[PDB]
Amino acid sequence: ILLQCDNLCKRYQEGSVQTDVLHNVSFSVGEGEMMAIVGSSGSGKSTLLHLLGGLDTPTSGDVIFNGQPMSKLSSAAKAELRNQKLGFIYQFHHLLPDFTALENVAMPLLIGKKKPAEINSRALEMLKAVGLDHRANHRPSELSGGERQRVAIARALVNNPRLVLADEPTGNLDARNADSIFQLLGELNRLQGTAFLVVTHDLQLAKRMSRQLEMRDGRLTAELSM
Amino acid sequence: KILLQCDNLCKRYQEGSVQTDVLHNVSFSVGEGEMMAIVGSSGSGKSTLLHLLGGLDTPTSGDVIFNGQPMSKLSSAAKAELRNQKLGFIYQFHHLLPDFTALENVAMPLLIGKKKPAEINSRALEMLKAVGLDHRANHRPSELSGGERQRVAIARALVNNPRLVLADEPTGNLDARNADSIFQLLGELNRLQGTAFLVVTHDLQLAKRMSRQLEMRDGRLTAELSM
Amino acid sequence: MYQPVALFIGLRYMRGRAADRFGRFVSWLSTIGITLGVMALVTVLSVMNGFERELQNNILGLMPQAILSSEHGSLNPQQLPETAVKLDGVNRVAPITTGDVVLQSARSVAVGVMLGIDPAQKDPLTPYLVNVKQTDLEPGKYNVILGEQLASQLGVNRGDQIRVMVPSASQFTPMGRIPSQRLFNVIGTFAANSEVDGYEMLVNIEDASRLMRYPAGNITGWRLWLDEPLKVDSLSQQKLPEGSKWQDWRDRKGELFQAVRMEKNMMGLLLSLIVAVAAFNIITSLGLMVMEKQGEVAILQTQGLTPRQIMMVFMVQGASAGIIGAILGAALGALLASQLNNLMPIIGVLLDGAALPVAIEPLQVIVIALVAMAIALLSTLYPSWRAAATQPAEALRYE
Amino acid sequence: PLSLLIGLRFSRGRRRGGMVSLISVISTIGIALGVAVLIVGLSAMNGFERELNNRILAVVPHGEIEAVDQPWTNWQEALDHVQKVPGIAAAAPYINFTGLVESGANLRAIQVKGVNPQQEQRLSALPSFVQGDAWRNFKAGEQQIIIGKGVADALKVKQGDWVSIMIPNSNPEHKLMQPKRVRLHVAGILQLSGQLDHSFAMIPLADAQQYLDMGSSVSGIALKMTDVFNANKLVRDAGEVTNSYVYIKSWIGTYGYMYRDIQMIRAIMYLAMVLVIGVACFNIVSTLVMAVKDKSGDIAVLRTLGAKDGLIRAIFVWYGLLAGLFGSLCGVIIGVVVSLQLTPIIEWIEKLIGHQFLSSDIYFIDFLPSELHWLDVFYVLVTALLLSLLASWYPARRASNIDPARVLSGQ
Ligand SMILES: [Mg+2]
Ligand SMILES: [Mg+2]
Repeated sequence: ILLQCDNLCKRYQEGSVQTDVLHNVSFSVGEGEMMAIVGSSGSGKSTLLHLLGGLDTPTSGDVIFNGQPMSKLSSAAKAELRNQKLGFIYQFHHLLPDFTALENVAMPLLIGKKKPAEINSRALEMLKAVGLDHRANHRPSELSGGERQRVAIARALVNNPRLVLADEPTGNLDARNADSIFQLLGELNRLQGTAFLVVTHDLQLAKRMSRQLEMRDGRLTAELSM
Repeated sequence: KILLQCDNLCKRYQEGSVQTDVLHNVSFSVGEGEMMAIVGSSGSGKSTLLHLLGGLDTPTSGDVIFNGQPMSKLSSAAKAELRNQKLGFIYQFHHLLPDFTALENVAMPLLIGKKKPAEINSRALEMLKAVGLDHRANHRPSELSGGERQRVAIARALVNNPRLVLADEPTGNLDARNADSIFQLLGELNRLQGTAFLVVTHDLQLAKRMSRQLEMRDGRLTAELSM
Repeated sequence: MYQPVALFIGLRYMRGRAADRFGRFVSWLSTIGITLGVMALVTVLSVMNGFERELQNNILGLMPQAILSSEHGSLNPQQLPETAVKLDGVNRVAPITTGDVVLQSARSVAVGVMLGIDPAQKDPLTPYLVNVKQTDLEPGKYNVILGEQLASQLGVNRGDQIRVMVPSASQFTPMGRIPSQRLFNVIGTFAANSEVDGYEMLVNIEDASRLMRYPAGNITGWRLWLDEPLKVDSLSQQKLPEGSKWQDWRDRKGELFQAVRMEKNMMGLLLSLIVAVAAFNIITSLGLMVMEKQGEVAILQTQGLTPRQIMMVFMVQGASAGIIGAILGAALGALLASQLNNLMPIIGVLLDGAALPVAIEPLQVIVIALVAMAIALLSTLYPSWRAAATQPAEALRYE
Repeated sequence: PLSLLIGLRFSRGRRRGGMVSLISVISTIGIALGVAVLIVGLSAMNGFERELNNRILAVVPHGEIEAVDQPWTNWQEALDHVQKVPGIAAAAPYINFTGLVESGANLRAIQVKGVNPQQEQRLSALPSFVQGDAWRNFKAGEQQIIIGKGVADALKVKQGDWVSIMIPNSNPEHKLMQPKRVRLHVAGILQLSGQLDHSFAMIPLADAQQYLDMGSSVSGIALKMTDVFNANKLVRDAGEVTNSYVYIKSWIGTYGYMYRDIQMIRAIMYLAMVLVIGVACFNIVSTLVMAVKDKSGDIAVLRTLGAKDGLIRAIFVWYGLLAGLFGSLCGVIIGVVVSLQLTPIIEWIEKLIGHQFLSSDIYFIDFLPSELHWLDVFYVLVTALLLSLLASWYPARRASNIDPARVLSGQ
C-alpha cells in the first residue's frame, strides 16, 4: 500500500456559495502499480491529486502514506518525505524563473545535498532522458512551452521517487514526447519499483497505466462509461 | 482575397550567448474565410511565428501585411484600432486579468470598444454560453479550474466577431468534449460568418478540420504532414 | 553549485533576472534606500559633532569655564590641596582671581573683567601675546597686559598707565562704599581672535589678591577645564565633595547656552524624523519583496525545503542587501561630510557657515550600519515565516 | 467610466473580503508619513526664524550711527531724518554712559541707557511683559530709573523699596566732575534671559540737564533692520541719509561670533531639511514604481485586446491620484495636529521635573513649532500628488510600449 483515501471530501467556499468538488473519494494505489484518471474539465482531478499530497488540507478525510497520515507528518517530516518519495508534477507547471533548466532539474538533489559531480551528472542524466539537452542553458522564460514541461517532468523523476503523481504530463506536447515519455515511465516501473498515478486527456495511451479510473464529480468510477 | 501575407519572415533570439535561430524564410497566406492548421514538434517555433503574424513581436528581416498594410506600418493608435475588430488571438498559457471575473474578461474587448452596458453584458453571456461554462460566470481565474479559464480566453477572443482568429493550441488542455464542441463552434463561425482561422494544435484527429494543415518544420511550413 | 542551498538561492534572487536595466533599477531599491538613509544620518551626525566641537573650542575654550572657592575667599593652603579637586573631564589646575573691574580711560570709560594668572604657567592666551615678556612678568608695581580691542580702540592705548577699580570693596563705609582703586601700568597688548579682546585683560598673579579683600596669597578659586562644556549642567548639578560653590560660564553667556540647547534639541527631532522615514522604507521594501516571492517559496517547499530553511534563504538576501547598502552609505556620507567646506558659490556669500564636518568613524558610523543590519534581518525574518505557512497549492493557484 | 473601474479593481485585494490590497495601503501609509514629517520639519524651521528675531535679536540694537561730531552733523534739527529710507521706521536717539550702584551691597558696574518715555517700543523689544504695567507712563522727570534683575537682585530690595543707585563715577571727561545724582528710586523691575540684567538701567531721554552732559545732542542710533539677514551689509550704497561725521558703527555683526553661530546653524538646518525631503520623496517614488511594475502583466493583455494609450494613462492616473489624495489628507491631518499640539505635550512622567528635553530653558521655548499653513501645506500636498502621478505614469508607458506578447512571456 502506498496511497489510502478514506472519504476524501473537499469544498471551496469564500462566503458566496457552497461549491462542492468531491464526495467521499476512496481508492488505493498499490506499490509499483500504475493507474490513469479520466474525466471532463471541472471534475476535480487536480484538486484531488493536490489533496493526495500534503499540499492541501482535506476537509473531512485523510490520506495515509506508508501507514502514516499526511497531516500526521510534521513540517520537517513532510520535507523529509517530499525529497525521496514524492514525484509530483504540476499542471501549468511552475519553475524557478531565475534558474536555468539544469539547476531546476538538479534542485531536488541540491536540497538533498548529494554531491557537486553526482548532482550535475544526474541532472544531465534525466535531462537527456527527457531529450532537451540542447536547451539545458535556457531559463524557463527563454524555453518554449513544451521543453519547460519536460524540464518539470525531469525534475520530478530526477531523484527516483517511489510514487509519481502527475497532472496531464503530456497534454502540451505532440505525440512524440507523449509516447516517448510513456515509454520512459514504463521502463521506470519495471526497472524500478515505482508506482504512477497520472491524470491525462489523451485516451489513446491512457490505458498504458491500465486500470484507468474515471473521476466523475466526486468518487472515481471504475467503468469508463463517460 | 488576402488577409495574411508573409515575405521571408525570419527571427532569432540572441542575448549575447549563442545564435539560437528559430525560423528561416517563412512565407504563406491565409485566404479570407479560409481555415488552416499547423503541426510540428515541440520547439519548432509555432508560437513565435504566430506572435510575429500579429503586431506583438518585431520581425528581424521580414514583414506581415494585413489588408494590404504592413504591421509595423500601423501606428500605435492604428494597431489598437485593429486589435479590437480584426484580431481574435488566443494565448498559449493563456493570460487573464486575475482581479476580473470571467464575465468581465469576456466583455473586455467590448468595454474597450464601449459598446453598451446591456449589449456588452448580453453578448459576453452569449459567448460564454457558446463555450459552455455558465455556472462559472462568477469565478475569477484563480477560482476557475484549468480548462474553464482556457474556454474563457477563447470566448474573449471570439466575443467581438473578429475577421481572423489566431490560436495557440486552443484545445490541448481539455478532454475530447470541449475540443470537438469548440471545433464545431468555429466551424459554424466560418460558414455562418466570413471569418478565417489559423490554429496551432497537436491533436491530429481533428487537425484536418481546418483542412490544408501545414507543418511548421523548424523554419518554413512544409505543405505536407510528413513528420 | 554551492553546497548550502539557502546561500545559493539568496544570491541568485539578489542578482535578479535583469530584464533590461537590472529590472529598471527596481530590483535593488532596498539597497538604494539603505544607502540613502545611512548617508544622510552619517552626514548629519558628523556635522553636529563638528558644530559642538567648534562651540567648545573656538569660543568657550579661551574664557574661564568654572571656578570653586569658599565664602568670600580661601585659606592659607589654598583652602585645599590638589587632592579631591578632579571630578570629571580633563581638568587643569591653575590659580585665578577673576573679578569684574572698571578700566577708566582718558579717551572713554570702559568696563571689563580680568584674569589673575601667574607668569610661570601657560594659558590659552599666552601664545597670542605680542611684543611683551609674558614669561618674565614681575608685579612691577601692578603691571598688566591688555589691548587690541580696548586700549588700542576706545582706550588709553599702550603705555601711559590706566585706571583699575573693584566695586566689591568696603574701604571707607561713611561715604558711598568707596571701592579699592589704583593706577596700573600697561606693558603690552594681547591680540585675540575671540570675544576675549575688548572685554578681558591680564594681570599678574597676587596683584588682584592684594587689591581685593581677603589675605594676600589667596585666590578667588581654581579654573576647571571641561571635556563637555556644552553639557556643563550635569557638572553644576553635582556637588563637589569639598562643598565649594560651583561657578560656571553660563552665568555670563547664557543666551548662547540656551540657543545651542534649543538647536540641539530640534536637530535631534529632525534626526528622529529621518530615522523614522528610513526605517519605514526598509521594512516596507524588504517585507513586500519577501511576500512577492511566495510562489517561488511554494514551489521550493514541495520538494524538500523546510519552513526553517526558506527563512535562511530570505535572510541571506536581506543581509547581503543590507551589507551593500550600509557600506555604500557609509562611504558616501564620509565623502559628503568631508566635502562640505566648498561648493558654496552664492549661498556662501551671506551664509558663511561652511557646515563644519567631523567624521567620527570609531562609533557613530558603525552603530548606524549595525542597526540597519538588524532591522533588515528582522524585516526579512517575519514575512518569510508568514509566507512559509500557507499551503503551496493555495499559493500556486492565486499565482 | 472604464478607467476608474479598472483602476479601482487593480487597487483591490488578492482575496475576497478586505477591499484593500497590501501594496496600496502601504503606499498610502508611506505618503502620509512623508507628508507629516515634511510638515513638522517645515513648521519647526519657520518657527526658528519666527523666534530668532523675537526674543534673542530684537533686544540687541540692530545698528548704530554714533560719530565724533554730533551737533548738526548727526543732530541736525531734532535728529538725522533717516526715516526717509523705507528700510526702517523708528530711529530714536541713544545715549550711553557707565556708572556704579551704591546701596551698601554687592556693588556692580552698569552701563546705563537713555530711553524716551512714550517711545523705545517702536525701536526694540526690550519693553516686555512685567508686573510693572504702565511703567512708561511713570517714566518722566529724569528722577526714577528702571533696572533689570541685576543690581536689584544683588541688593536685598525690589520695587517695594526706593534705594537709589547714586551714580558716583559719571565722568564724561577724564577729570572727576562726578555729579552724584542720588535718591533716584525705582518702582519697576524687568527680567531678561540669562545675563546682562546686571548692566541695564533706564534713564529718561534728555538727561544731560543735570548729569552735566553737553546739551541736548546725544550719540543717537538708527538702522533697525527688519530683514536683518537680507539687510546684512545692506547699508552699503545706503546709510548716507545720516550724513554723519565718521563711519558709523556696524550692525549686529559688531557682537560677532554669535551671528556666526546663527548663520552656521541656519546652514545645518537647510542641509537637514533637504535630506528629509530627499528621503521622503525617494520612499514614495520607490513604492509607487515598484507597485506599478508589479502590475505590468495586465497592461499587455489590455494592449493586445485593443486598449489605447489614453486608457492606460488614465487608469494609473486615477490610481496615483486616489493614493496620493488619501495619503496626503491623512498626513496633513496628523502633521497639523502634532505641530499645533506638540509643545503642549509635556510628559508628566516626572512632575514638572526633567523630561530629558527641557532644562535651564526659561524665557525661551523648549521646542519651536510654527504652522504657517495655507502657504506651506499646499506646496507639500502638490509635490506629493505630482510625485505620485509621475511615478504611476512613467512605468505604465514603458510596459505599454513593450511588445505585449514579449512582456507576457519574459516578466
Ligand atoms: Mg487542474
Ligand atoms: Mg506554441
